[PDB]
Amino acid sequence: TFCGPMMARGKFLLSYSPPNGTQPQTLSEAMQCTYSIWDIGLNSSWTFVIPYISPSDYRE
Amino acid sequence: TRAITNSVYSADGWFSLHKLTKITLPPDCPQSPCILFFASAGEDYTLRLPVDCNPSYVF
Amino acid sequence: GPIPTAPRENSLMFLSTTPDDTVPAYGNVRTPPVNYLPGEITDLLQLARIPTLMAFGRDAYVPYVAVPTQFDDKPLISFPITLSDPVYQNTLVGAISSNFANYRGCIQITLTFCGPMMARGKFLLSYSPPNGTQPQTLSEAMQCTYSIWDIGLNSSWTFVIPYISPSDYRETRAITNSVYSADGWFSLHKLTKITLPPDCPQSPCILFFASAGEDYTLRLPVDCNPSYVF
Amino acid sequence: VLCAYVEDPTKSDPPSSSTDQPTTTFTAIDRWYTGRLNSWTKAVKTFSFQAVPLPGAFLSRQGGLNGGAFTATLHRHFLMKCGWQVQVQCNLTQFHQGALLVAMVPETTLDVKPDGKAKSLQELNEEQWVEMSDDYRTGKNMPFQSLGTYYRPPNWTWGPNFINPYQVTVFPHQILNARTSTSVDINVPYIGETPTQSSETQNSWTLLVMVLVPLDYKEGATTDPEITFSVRPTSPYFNGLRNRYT
Amino acid sequence: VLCAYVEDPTKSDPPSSSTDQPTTTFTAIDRWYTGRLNSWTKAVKTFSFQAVPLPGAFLSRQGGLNGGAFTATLHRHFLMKCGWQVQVQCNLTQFHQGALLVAMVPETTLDVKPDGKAKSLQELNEEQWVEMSDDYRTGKNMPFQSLGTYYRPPNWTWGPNFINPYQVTVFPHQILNARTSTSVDINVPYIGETPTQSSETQNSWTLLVMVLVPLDYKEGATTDPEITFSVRPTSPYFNGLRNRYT
Amino acid sequence: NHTNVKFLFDRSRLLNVIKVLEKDAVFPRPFPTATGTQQDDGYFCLLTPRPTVASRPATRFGLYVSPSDSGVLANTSLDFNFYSLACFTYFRSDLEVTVVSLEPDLEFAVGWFPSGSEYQASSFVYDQLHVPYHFTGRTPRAFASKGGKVSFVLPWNSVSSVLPVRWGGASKLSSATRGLPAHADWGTIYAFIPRPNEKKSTAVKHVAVYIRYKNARAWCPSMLPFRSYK
Repeated sequence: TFCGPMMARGKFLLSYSPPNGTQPQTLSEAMQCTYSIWDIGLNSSWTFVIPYISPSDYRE
Repeated sequence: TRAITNSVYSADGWFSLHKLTKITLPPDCPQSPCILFFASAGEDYTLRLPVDCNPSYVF
Repeated sequence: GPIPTAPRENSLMFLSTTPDDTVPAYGNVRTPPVNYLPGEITDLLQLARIPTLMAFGRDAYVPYVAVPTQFDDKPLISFPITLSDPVYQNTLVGAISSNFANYRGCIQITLTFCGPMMARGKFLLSYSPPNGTQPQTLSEAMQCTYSIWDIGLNSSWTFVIPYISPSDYRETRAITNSVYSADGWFSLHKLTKITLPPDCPQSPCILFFASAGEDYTLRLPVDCNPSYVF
Repeated sequence: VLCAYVEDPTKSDPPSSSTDQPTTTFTAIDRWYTGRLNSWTKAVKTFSFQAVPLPGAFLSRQGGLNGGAFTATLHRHFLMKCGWQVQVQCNLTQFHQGALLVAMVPETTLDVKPDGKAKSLQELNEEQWVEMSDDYRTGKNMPFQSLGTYYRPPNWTWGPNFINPYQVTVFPHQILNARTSTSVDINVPYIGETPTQSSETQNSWTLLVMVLVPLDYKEGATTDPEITFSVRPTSPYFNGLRNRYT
Repeated sequence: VLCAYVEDPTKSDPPSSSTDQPTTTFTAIDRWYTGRLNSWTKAVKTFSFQAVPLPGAFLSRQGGLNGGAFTATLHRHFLMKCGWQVQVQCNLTQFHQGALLVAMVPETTLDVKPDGKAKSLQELNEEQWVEMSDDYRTGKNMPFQSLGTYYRPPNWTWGPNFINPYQVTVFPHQILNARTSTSVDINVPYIGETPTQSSETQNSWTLLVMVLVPLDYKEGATTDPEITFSVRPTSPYFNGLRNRYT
Repeated sequence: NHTNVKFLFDRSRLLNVIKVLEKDAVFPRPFPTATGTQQDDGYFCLLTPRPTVASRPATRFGLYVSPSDSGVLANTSLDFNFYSLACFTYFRSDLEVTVVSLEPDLEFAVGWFPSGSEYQASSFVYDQLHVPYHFTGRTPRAFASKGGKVSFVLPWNSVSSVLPVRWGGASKLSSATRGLPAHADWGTIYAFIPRPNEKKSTAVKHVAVYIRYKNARAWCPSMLPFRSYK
């Protein structure tokens, strides 16, 4: 939920990464993972569904 | 079709090949590759009004 | 064989207004379409019929007529009905039609009382035919063609000036145009003295227009006056 | 509502000078844009007009005319193609007399200093009402070309973006009389030499408030009516998406 | 297989400039003719081409291009009319980058010394790759006429058998990329100003291997790929039987 | 139907009196032009009713009142018979050009190049004679007889859909490019004597360019120029 002013305009990138050996930091490292581009347009509220990718049916 | 400006202020547009992720070139394969560019026309490309050409190819 | 042609006496003559085409030099050109533009003027009588402002000497002339509170037996304004008269130079009747040679129709003066809302009164609108002396008296105005304009529901009156002429068309750049003088006279007279309420301004202004009637027709284009550019 | 040249100025096809999808809308299209305009007093002479260029007003913010997310959509698209819809209000009471002429003039340069480039916002506050001089009648103040030191500079005596001030009622217009109405309603479609013009540098229409009869009111009565306006684009078609204009 | 200008370049009627039966075949027509061509190294600049004239290669034996019993049929007939079918191989590995342009250029004089008659076989080994200079771009090396001592020799600035090196992809061509293919397959029909040209003196096509991107490989990796080719005439029509050419 | 727009502008009228080329021209360099630029002035007729200066589209129209010696005078053209009857904003029509000689028994020839193209300005040496590159081209170079008149109809070639009679935008960026349309022209013509440059004479031969607007179409009703009251 973007709680900024109404006339703000911009884009956000929302990158979920799978568990890698080192945390992704670079935006180039964020594009290669699962992403979705959230604009401050009509969408002042974005629900990014984090996927379930796991080698077991359930997780501790 | 022979005009630098052609329109409002400047230069009619800009194609720009950007690199997005940093390019993984394998070792024992050469660094600094080359991208070769072409320039064709679309299927809806149309021309009009033949003019006398530039004869400065012959000098 | 050859077709035996005898060329006429006007051979190799470029006439300016020849009603015929010429050789195309750079043909087969598909022009870009103009379906998107609205309001195509097919005919310039679509703009003689649009009411545009007149001018009045009191190069700073005045489109309205001031209405002094002095009741008087003389016209409040009386301009002659001639399309070369300088109360028509910057209309669209007298600016389109001055570049032609003949006209036929009804000039349509649209009035607009720009005074306050609670004004009450009557106006008399006397068009006169061209007489030897201009009518001034309101008694001389009743005997002509008149119509009484009240400040009631009618804060805008369109007095259709009739077309009375000994010829089918009229010379459109001529002071005289006819028998002795000046082609007619519209004259806005005040009939009853005008009740303006206090704490509302005295001396109102009546705004005059000049359109053309639905039967207004023009003829014979002439070379215009190029003295707008100096 | 004085529609211009058509029954419905909202009807507008996409431009035929593009190969991409037009951005037909933005985040608030059913709202107006209200801006101030200078007050009309007794000292305003006859034919002293005041021009509001469209869409020149959304950029320079003439009279607080904040464009919201229409200016921020016009700056992010190259070609723009809309039909305007203005609404000038002015609280004419019974105690006033006079008549404004609110028109939508096609393709004029009335915001241009008869002696330079384009007007600022301070210089629109100094003069308050542009007097119809010999320059605006003859078009002698649309900006002259810099010919250079080679060509002798000619005596510029005429320019085709004049105002003939007695003929402004040919445009889409309503007369803001003292005793018929208090507000006008003009709705115009898109016009232009191309099927869509530019965004930063187009002046296809111009809101024009011209004093036909000078304001007169009694002393102590209602004084100096304010003039507002409300511009609202009807069916825009933005082409050429790019970043914000520099 | 990049067919040229038709669906089937094998379809070919007999020539209409003869009154005799054409020798439509010879003793081995379903076989190729493999010849060497100079190896492509790092020092080869951009646009340095290498032309193989057809049927100029069967006679001069450019790169061991032995014509078998096609050269010995071409020498025993006056008019010859065939459509060619070339196949340039070059063992591009993963360890190379670069791109050849194998084309079949119609009617050019690229085997001609920009300074004389026709090239020998030793001079094709000295230079190894013909650099695209100002002469080959302007056509200034197709052989000038011996005007004689009478006429003052003009300054020859242009000749219509040029190469515009940036436009060679208009011809029947396949780009021998480093990572799409390793060999090209071009099949062209007969062309010519006459329905059949001569045999000893025709150059209706020209195999043309042009370096678009210069070869780069890491040191110690796979080095210097060889270029072979395989010319094979499709449906020839030999007219004018006579003895062996002198 | 003499007020018909397709009928009213469908007649020949003068545009410009341009000088006839006798060598390979140098097209006038764009504005601003500094002194000392060797070029050929006033030899080109930019075929447009809008005001021009130095054969390029101008914002205003300007003539000379006291043409003194310092500086190079500029051929400024305007269609006087157009704007006095151009009560509209846009105007697309197919141009008909007629080039009448103003020199007794002149053999001239009329080049042309479309809206947006440019003059080809050099010369090739044919037979030790400098023949310029405006004798050839894919554009119409009509040739006149000795004492004849060149006439052809040109299409609406420009990339604009219509020609703005009144324009308020900016072609390039602002600060004195307001009201200056760039692509409002049917092209440009120029007269040249069809002899090579070693036969360049000494006299300065003029020629006159007429204009007929075939198939006139006008849009968006607008004003007419202001007539003075003096």
